Amino acid sequence: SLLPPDNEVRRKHETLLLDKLYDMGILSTKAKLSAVEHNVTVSAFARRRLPVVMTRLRMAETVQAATKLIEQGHVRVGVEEVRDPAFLVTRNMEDFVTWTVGSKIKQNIMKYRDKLDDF
Amino acid sequence: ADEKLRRDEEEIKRMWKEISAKLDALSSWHYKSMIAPQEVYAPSKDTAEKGEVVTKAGIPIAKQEMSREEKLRRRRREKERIRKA
Amino acid sequence: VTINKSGEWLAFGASKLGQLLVWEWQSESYILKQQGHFDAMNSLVYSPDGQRIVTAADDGKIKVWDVESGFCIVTFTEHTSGVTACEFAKKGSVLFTASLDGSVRAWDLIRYRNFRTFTAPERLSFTCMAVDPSGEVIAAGSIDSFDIHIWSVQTGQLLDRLSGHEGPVSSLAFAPDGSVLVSGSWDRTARIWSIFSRTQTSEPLQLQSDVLDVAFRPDSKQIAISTLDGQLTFWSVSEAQQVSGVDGRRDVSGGRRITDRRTAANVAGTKNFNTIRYSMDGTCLLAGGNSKYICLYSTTT
Amino acid sequence: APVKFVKVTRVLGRTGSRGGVTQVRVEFMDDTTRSIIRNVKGPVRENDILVLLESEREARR
Amino acid sequence: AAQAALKLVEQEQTLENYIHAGAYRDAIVLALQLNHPGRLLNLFTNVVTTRNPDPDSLTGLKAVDDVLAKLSDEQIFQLLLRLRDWNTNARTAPVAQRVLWALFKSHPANKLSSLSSLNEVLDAIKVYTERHYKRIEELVDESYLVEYTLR
Amino acid sequence: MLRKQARQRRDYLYRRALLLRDAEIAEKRAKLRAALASGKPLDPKIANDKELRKDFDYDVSRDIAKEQGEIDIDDEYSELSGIVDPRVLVTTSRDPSSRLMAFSKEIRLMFPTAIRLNRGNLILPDLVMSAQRERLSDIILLHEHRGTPTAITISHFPHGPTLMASLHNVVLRADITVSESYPHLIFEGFRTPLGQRVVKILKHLFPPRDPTNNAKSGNRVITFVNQDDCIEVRHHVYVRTNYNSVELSEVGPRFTMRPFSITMGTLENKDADVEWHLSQYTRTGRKKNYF
Amino acid sequence: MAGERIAEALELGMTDLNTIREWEEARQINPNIAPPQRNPIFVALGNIPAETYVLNTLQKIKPASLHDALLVLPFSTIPSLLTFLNLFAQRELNVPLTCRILFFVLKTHHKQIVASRTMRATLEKVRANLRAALRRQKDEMGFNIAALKVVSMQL
RNA sequence: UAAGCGCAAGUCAUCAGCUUGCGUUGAUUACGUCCCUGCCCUUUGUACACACCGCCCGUCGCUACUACCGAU
RNA sequence: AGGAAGUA
Repeated sequence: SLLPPDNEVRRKHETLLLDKLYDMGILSTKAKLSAVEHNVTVSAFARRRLPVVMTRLRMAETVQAATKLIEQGHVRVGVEEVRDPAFLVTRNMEDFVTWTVGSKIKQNIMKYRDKLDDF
Repeated sequence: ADEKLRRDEEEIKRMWKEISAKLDALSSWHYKSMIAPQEVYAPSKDTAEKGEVVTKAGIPIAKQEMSREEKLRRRRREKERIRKA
Repeated sequence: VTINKSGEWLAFGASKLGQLLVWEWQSESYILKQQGHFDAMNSLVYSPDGQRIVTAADDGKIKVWDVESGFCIVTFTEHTSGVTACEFAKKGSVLFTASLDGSVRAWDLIRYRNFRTFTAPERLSFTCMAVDPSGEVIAAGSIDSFDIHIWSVQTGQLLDRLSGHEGPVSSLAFAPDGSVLVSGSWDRTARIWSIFSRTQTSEPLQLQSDVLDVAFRPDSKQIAISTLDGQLTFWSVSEAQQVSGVDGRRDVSGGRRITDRRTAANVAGTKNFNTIRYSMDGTCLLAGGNSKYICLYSTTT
Repeated sequence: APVKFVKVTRVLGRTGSRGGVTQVRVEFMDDTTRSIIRNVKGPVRENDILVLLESEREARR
Repeated sequence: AAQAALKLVEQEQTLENYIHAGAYRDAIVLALQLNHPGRLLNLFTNVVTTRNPDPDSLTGLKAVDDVLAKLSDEQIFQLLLRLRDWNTNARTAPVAQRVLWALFKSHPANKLSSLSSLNEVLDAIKVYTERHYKRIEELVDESYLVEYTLR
Repeated sequence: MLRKQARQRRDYLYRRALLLRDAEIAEKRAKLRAALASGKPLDPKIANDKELRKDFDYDVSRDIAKEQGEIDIDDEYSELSGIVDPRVLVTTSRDPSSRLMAFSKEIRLMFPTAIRLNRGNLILPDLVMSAQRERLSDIILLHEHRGTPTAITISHFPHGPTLMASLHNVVLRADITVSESYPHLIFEGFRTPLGQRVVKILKHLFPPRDPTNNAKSGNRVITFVNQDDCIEVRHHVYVRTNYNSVELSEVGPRFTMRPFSITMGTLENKDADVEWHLSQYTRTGRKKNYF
Repeated sequence: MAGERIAEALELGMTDLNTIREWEEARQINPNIAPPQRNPIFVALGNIPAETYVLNTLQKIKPASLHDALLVLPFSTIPSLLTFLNLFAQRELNVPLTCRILFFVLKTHHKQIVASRTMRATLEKVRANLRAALRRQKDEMGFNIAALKVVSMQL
């Protein structure tokens, strides 16, 4: 924003900064550079971490329960069993996060819902 | 001055390569000898300084040889390229 | 630094990267300057001659290793940011590779420079790649999109993008006949793509879990998939029908990394095969995952 | 009219004319050398044994 | 130069009837004079697609070999210009390597390396001739199929 | 997949809500810039808003791009505006008639990249799941009364605005084969922003055009024109017989269409927010064209 | 219809070779008046040989569907094709073409060719003309690449 | 998918002389080819190889120069 | 100014 505001390197690095940081997941709209001026924040990074984003997806009840579950290794992001509690989850990888394969938690979910299958 | 505008633009491009690499690393990459003969020499209009013309066959064929009919057909062929392009 | 008995060759090892080099100190020249990969590899293949293996990594380079003599003969650096896949055609002239840069680069290996770098219209990051054996058709597939992109080599454009899957397609393979593409996706499904005739048709293979890998029998009548249980299964291709299957979950368990507070035989995450191949006869399979054991099965028994 | 069994090697792509009639390349079965091309109605593939009557037919469309 | 224009009209009126005639030597010479060369390529293609090949010759017909030996400096190097222009085409490469072969057999490596843009000329001839040579070598190794098809 | 398109619905509606939150700071910012440039009168609340000056200097250039017309408006269309070729299905009601399948035949025959499915017995979340997985970028539905059709429902994907419209004055193909080139869209009388939304959901329904010689190349025209919020479409084929004359011909279905609904969200979203509906049974609803 | 084109052109060239071998025997008998009475499709192109007629109508077919029209060829008219590849390899009329389509025709028809006898005699003939043609042209081009090497080293 | 079968609803336009959902049972026969009827596009481009083609054609127009036929 | 023609 210190460039003269008709410039093309401004009008392209605005869209790449905003689209990069939005599709990352830290911003929440990609139409305001003032949102980077006071809305990018280490709390926004930290809420883009993995136990908070699965608390928000309601994979657990609290960040302590979800953190304990992802240090015991029940989760995966995509295809790989993630055991890092600081694993930053991006906005489209907030869809491919679920329980791992032979999960006692997942048998408790299907067991609660009265639809499990030992096959 | 344009030296200040372009020095600022190159410093901002350096900043965006460093920062954009660090962002893709935080997301763990979930973001968005020689030469051919036709590149040594290929026969064309810039290669022929002629009263002839290098054809699409690569062969120079001269207008003085060309009769009424063949100059006629090359007019209608290049005008076919104008009606397409 | 070590130094020759003659005094004519100097040898230098830089320990952070690979970086071994031998240096003639009076005829100032690199008799050797070689380097490994400073990041994890992602793919290897062989030339159909069988004399050189090519491998790609997350370092960004795709490099060409000679089986004899133990050196890399080429290192291609024109991708950035990690190279996922790597393949040849029938011919062994052209090295088709794919990367998270968003691009499938089609290298000319006799001239050591690329024909054609394809990419997708919207920006992607391709994680899987399969070229037709008569190498005039490219298929690639990503995690960001979950359609499958097909380019044409003898034209240069994009021939199609193909539908059908409810998840990121995670293994692509053409048949060595070259009549059938096969997609294996995280919609827990596989897919027979019959492109080349007048009916670009599909034929799904409802599986039990997320498809990790797909490999062809070198005669195209049978195909194997790795799926995320840890189980391999074997399918007829002409009349699409499962013929066999292994549950290899216990066979692959290379157990207890550190930062495992779980025991070695309870970690789900070392109990699946990332990659499978058949042998050139068509009798044994290689199978291997995020683990310690490479697992060599058979097909008939 | 003796019956001569016969099989198929090639399927003759760009030739076949007048409808669904597939014209096909035919390798004889008892003497496994003599190969004529025949006209076949219906769905036919490679490695597909065809039964033909009198083999004095050399015609096409 | 109106009389020179009448000389051009007159010698063109000779060369058309000369190609109508069965002789080719003074159409090679009179076409290296008239400098319109697509029919010069038609003359070398005619002379190598003659029915009569004799003797143990360089191009086919007898006079053409030593009219290439009795051709001059700018005429021969200008012919090297149009043989780097005819060597590129793969349809007229076999009718340019043969008269190019007569040229390299006749003149030595000092007449041909005599000066009058020579480097990239014979470089371009070199690379295109190497391309078509690799093609016909692969054709030879496919002709051993016929060698096998006997027994 | 389903988690992807659900989170894309939710994130899209959230960003649209942030547009409605930033409308007043956008108009206030535009008066700040235009009163910097033009002349000295400026409102003292605008001159006194101290966050507006900083967020101004960070956010000038995108409003410059709007006034210049550079950037594209966030929408259910402009993600893939004119690059992708929109595949569009057509289907009917459950047990269609002879006249209804013939009408389906001629309206898939109207759009070029329009496939036609037999209905059969296909549960409608399997229509949106089927077109959701094989990326039919628009489906249109058909409804009859006794074969003579009475409604269409265009509805496109992943979550785009469906339009529900009744159907009047329908003449089919008469006694006697129609070309399929990329057609010529004209739209007459869409003066309002609702007219701009229905004109956008009709003009991204057809295959786009390479912009070089669209003015002359092509012989097929498709004409939408509204009198009294009841749009028209005819289908004509034309040969331009001079440089100043043209000969048209009616080629297909003589068509008029009364839209009664514009619902954001797809064909299954019978709970999602409409943007428009016919206000019959209000008392001054029959005196307005667009709303 | 392209396989019909090379079928009927192959037959017209075959009867053309029949008329010039009858006339060639008769002019080996005497210089008496012996009318060859050639075909009024050959005389419209100008008393051409069957080599350039059948060669040009094999160059009309575009070489994607060359193996299609070539692959519909029946075993009845395979031998006349081998006769004209004997002539094309004799007088050297586009030897990558007669190599290429020769090797398609044998590469399909091995067991009929290796089971026959007469086309192994004419196959011996086209072996001789083919090997002499590729041999000669290969030797010319090798001499030219050597000569271009010596001149380019000479500068 | 075609075809049979009932059930439910009546959602501001349309629809009870019916409309629209919903389940139940569920095949034969093509799934190849452009030969017939057509429709679209090639012979210009769009990046580059190892490979391959080898100058598509007819009828008027627009201009530029050269020289005429008949008035003034 | 018109009429008819050539070449590029």
